[PDB]
Amino acid sequence: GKAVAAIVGPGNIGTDLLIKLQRSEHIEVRYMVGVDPASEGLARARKLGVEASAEGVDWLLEQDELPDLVFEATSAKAHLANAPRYAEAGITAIDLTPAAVGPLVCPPVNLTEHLDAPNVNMITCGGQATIPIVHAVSRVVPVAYAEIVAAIASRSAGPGTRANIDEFTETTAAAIEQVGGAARGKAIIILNPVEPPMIMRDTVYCAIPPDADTDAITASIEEMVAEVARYVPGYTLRTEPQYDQPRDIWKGMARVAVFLEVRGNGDYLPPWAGNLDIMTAAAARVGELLAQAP
Amino acid sequence: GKAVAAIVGPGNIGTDLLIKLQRSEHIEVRYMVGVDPASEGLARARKLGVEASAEGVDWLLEQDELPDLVFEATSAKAHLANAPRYAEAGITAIDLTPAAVGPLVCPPVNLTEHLDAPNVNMITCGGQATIPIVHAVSRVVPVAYAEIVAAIASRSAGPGTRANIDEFTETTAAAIEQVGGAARGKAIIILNPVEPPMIMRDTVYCAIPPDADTDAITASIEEMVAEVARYVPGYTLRTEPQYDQPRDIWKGMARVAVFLEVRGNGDYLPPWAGNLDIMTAAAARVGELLAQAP
Amino acid sequence: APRVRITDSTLRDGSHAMAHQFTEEQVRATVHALDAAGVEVIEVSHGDGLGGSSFNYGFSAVDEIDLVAAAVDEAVNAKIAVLLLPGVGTVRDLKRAHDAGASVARIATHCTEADVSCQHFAAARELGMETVGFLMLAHRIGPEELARQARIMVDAGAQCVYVVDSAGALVLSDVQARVQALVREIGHEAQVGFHGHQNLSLGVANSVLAYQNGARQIDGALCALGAGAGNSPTEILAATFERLNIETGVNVQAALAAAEEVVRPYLPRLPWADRAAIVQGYAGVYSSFLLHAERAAERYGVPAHEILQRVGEAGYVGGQEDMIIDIAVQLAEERHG
Amino acid sequence: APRVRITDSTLRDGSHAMAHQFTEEQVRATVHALDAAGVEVIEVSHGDGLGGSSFNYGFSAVDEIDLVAAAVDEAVNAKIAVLLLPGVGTVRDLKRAHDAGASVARIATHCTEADVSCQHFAAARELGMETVGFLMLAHRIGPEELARQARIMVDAGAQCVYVVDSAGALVLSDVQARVQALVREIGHEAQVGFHGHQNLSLGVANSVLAYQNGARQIDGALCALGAGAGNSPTEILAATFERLNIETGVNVQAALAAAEEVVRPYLPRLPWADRAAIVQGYAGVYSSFLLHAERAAERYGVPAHEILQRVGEAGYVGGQEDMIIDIAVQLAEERHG
Ligand SMILES: NC(=O)c1ccc[n+]([C@@H]2O[C@H](COP(=O)([O-])OP(=O)(O)OC[C@H]3O[C@@H](n4cnc5c(N)ncnc54)[C@H](O)[C@@H]3O)[C@@H](O)[C@H]2O)c1
Ligand SMILES: NC(=O)c1ccc[n+]([C@@H]2O[C@H](COP(=O)([O-])OP(=O)(O)OC[C@H]3O[C@@H](n4cnc5c(N)ncnc54)[C@H](O)[C@@H]3O)[C@@H](O)[C@H]2O)c1
Ligand SMILES: [Cl-]
Ligand SMILES: [Cl-]
Ligand SMILES: [Cl-]
Ligand SMILES: [Cl-]
Ligand SMILES: [Mg+2]
Ligand SMILES: [Mg+2]
Repeated sequence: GKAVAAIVGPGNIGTDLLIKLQRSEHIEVRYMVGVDPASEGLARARKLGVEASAEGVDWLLEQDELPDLVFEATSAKAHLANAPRYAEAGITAIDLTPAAVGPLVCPPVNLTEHLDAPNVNMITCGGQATIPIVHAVSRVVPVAYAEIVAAIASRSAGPGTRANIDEFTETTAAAIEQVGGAARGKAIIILNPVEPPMIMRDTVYCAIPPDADTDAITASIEEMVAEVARYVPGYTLRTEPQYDQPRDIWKGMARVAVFLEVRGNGDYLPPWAGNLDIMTAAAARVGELLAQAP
Repeated sequence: GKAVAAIVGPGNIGTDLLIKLQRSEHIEVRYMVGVDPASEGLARARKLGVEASAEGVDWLLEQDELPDLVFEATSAKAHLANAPRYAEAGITAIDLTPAAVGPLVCPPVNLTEHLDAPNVNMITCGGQATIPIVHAVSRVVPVAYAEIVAAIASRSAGPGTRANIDEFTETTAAAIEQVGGAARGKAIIILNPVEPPMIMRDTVYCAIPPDADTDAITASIEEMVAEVARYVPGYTLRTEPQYDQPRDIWKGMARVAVFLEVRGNGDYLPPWAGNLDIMTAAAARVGELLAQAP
Repeated sequence: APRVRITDSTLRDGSHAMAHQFTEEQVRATVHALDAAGVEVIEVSHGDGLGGSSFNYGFSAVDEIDLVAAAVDEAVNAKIAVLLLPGVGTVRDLKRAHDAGASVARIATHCTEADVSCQHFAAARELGMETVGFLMLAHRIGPEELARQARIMVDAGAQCVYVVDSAGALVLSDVQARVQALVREIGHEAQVGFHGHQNLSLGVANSVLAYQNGARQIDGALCALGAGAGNSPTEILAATFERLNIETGVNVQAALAAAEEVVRPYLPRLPWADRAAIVQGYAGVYSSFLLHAERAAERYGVPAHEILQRVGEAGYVGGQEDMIIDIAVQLAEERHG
Repeated sequence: APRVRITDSTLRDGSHAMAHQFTEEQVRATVHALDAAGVEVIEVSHGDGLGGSSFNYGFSAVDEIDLVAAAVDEAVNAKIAVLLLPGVGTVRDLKRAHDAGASVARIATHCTEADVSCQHFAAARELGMETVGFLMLAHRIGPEELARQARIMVDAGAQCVYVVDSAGALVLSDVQARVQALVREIGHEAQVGFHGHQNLSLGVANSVLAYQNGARQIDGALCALGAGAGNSPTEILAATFERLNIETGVNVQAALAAAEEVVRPYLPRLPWADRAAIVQGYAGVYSSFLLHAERAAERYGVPAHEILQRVGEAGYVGGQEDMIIDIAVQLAEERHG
């Protein structure tokens, strides 16, 4: 019954995803695929009965039984190389890197929009945490500009994240516009090595009309936070959304600032690494629907 | 014919005085008297044919032929000890220290006032340079307060000066009032070791009425400077007297500031040591008149 | 005695103190005065580097690329430098600054995160720019750990790596130890720099000590204009190195005139070690948080120095200005009781 | 690690910056805040010491002896110190300050003139006061010459002798060399101190280096209030020594509050290293000449920094404020042509 899945990239995101997908109703993770025989994710795959290989995508594509789905959590450049190979082999790809070969998917906002695509992009951790908030504002009032700041514990960002910081920026900004509904988007990512490790923070700033109904915006935000929290229970509002009066420098627009904290469930890294969960729970939602196609 | 003089204190002032007194019409310096056999002034006395001794005032008072006059240039405490010994022996004393056992004499102002006294005090270098200016102002307008600043090359201030800095202050201030005619007086002395050595500077500040005729004050100052310069040719005005408008802090009085430089003739120390000359020329003037008494 | 190269950051770090409100005329006047004084490198960007204009850090009054272009047009001998922070600025931003004529790329990471700088160093070297690496908040880790991060930057293409006292929290021997370690690690193939802040009034001394331990690049700003209590003042660095007989190429009188006659007239206020800035130095808080903390203090009715003390306790890094608002909201409730 | 004793001179050196206009209320508030912060010695006199009120230096708004008495009344734990300069203040002035309750006599001479201090040290010891000797403008002579002058003060009765950077002209190793020489000469029987000015922004570092080379007494002022660019700030000395684990007995938070909440509100302007103050540091000009130079600049229509440059060339010492007027008159004529 279950769709046969491969995970390419047995790192922080890939290993968290492996755990979450083994709770899945419709997906069997059959293959874990990396490039370093010492990768902890390959060891976790083996302990869980999943076929594991450090022989890369070459090895995956040689297998007698090809997966129905591939989730890639390597780095943007690696996905750019692998995406056409998946397309040729007829394997539907869910891209957890910011490569953005496929259209941008934020499940709380546009889950069903791109289900027919051969490759879907899940944006970034920052995006998955904040684009639902951008949408919660823009569905109430026009948002001329929206900016997100994602701060992550350094221990939770592996080499694959660190190698694609530029792409993180640009893909998240593009998604703020195309999926979040803001006319212009900006994204910032900060790595903090503090001990004890920081729980992921995300701030969302939206330019809003000076005459906006701020009670309506707050209600919309709260509703959206509850919808996200159904899938990531540690996704919370830190404070009431903060509204600020118009300024000349803001072209006469007012602002709303929304402060989120994202605790994870501790599947692989501890709960402070909610950045993993906000992405992997999103990828799992997309995967569960893709798995049910004929 | 000439009055027989002793100089007690063969230091900077004492040695400059020795030279100047050998040009004198009415005084023969017979004795140079110190306490240190290495004193340069005793060597200069011997070269000039003057009886010299390092055996002190004890030795002087043992001599078969006592002097008519004694000039003392030791230190305030030494003069305080010696003054009654001179008085007992019937020797008229001219005190170049700030001891001020006798009344205060500034020859450009009150030369003849105290000629009958057994002991006259010549104030200080600062006083002799500045009290003529205080008088030049106070003879034109009331001076509620006058302050003088005397800056001297460190090389020209011997141990005797350095030991009586407090007395320098207090005696000069007293003379600013009693001889200069100011209602209140203040005196500051500064030693500067700069190379090349500094020519003595003296600044005089007088509180003056806000409606004073400043042209009249300046004319009086210039006249007095010319009278002093007849005896100390290097005594000069650096600038026009500087007048400043009344201030609240000055109790509504205005100010005149007078900037003097005092070059010496280089008799003992070089001309930068005009502080020696301004005192010794003053003492010589008093001595010449005391010498002519019956 | 080997010469030291001063980079002036009046127009980049100073942008923090100006709330990024620099005009083209101010940039042109300041570049002209710096260049005429002999200053060899003049940094021009938003306070938080290229792409810094944002709600989080404050918007620029004038596009920083236009200011970079005006700086390049104005300079006769000086190189124009730009700062970028990976995670804020992008390679695309760097390319825009290069097109505008910038010739020195200064790439800044938190001191423990040098490996995020690889994309930007590669792009800068391909463009033929001089490269400088900035290890921010350098008091947060020890000398040898910092040298390991310096090596990562050199391997990536940095031609100099700075010890950056972003919080103005380093004290004398602290700088000596870090500069010594970087010199041991990278000195045979790259220069070492120092960038000091004035939060404990040690920027200039720390800069002298940096040079005496092998640093050949030192940052200042005219009138200390910069984040927190300000940067080591360019005009004082010029005077002090001259007294020490260390060649900088900077005319002291001309630098004093630049500070006094060009920069001082446009200062919003004098850079000052008041209680809030000293709390930054003591607690190790990123200097650019200061004006944001003062804004939040007024917005929420709480003291700025109490915001900054809390920020100190939390260990935030450069770029985390948003956390100031969360803390100020909390403090307003706690103080109410 | 041995403790250091900070003497605060907000109310003496700071008197220069206030043009000697301190009120009794300001003194009482400042003494209270210093004393409560743990500051052990608080200096209270006219800028130029007892008897300083004059045309030459400026008149006090309130008799300094009344201010000393108010300081003594206000202090619970702190000693009240007075400064005297032989040639300006007298033994009679010292006796008045002793009667008012001052318990520390700080006797200051130009660095080459210690032997004028004998009368004042004798009188202070007879009164049972603690004695401190100040060797002013200590950059003007070398370490060994300065140590010889220190010996003269110790022989006269000084229990501590300071290296006093009156011009803010000493640079780091300069302080190390001088403190080392005094420690060698007098250390077995007297303490060594350091008093720094901020004209090159090196006061605090110089103070740390002084302590590390054996100085056990260090001066500061709240908000740097003092002559020229100001003194080493008491609140920064407290923070920095605390970071270095050197006991001062001063509560950092309380010192930051004294500076911010008590002193800063009455500042005429912030102590600042502008061009005029930096010219003092560079050229070695006595710091208290600054406001007098600015007054003459306005009076005669010439630049203050040009007056100070000339003063630098002439080599004047502390107390020679009158020379500023002569120079300003000359400059007005030269500039006219
Ligand atoms: N860390 C986060 O919170 C986070 C959140 C969302 C998205 N992401 C994105 O997920 C991706 C991985 O991030 P990460 O932090 O888990 O990195 P990581 O370095 O921990 O994991 C990357 C894994 O991919 C393997 N790998 C690299 N190249 C490969 C190739 N060509 N084929 C197969 N395997 C390969 C690596 O050996 C490693 O196991 C990045 O694109 C990152 O931007 C990260
Ligand atoms: N230096 C000046 O410009 C200046 C000007 C005017 C007045 N004075 C006053 O003149 C006096 C001497 O000053 P100076 O600079 O020439 O000092 P000095 O030290 O050069 O001369 C003092 C001389 O007196 C000798 N002496 C000391 N005690 C003595 C004693 N009991 N009996 C005999 N001789 C003794 C010393 O050995 C020395 O030769 C001081 O009182 C000083 O204040 C000095
Ligand atoms: Cl919020
Ligand atoms: Cl005059
Ligand atoms: Cl140290
Ligand atoms: Cl040095
Ligand atoms: Mg900085
Ligand atoms: Mg001082």
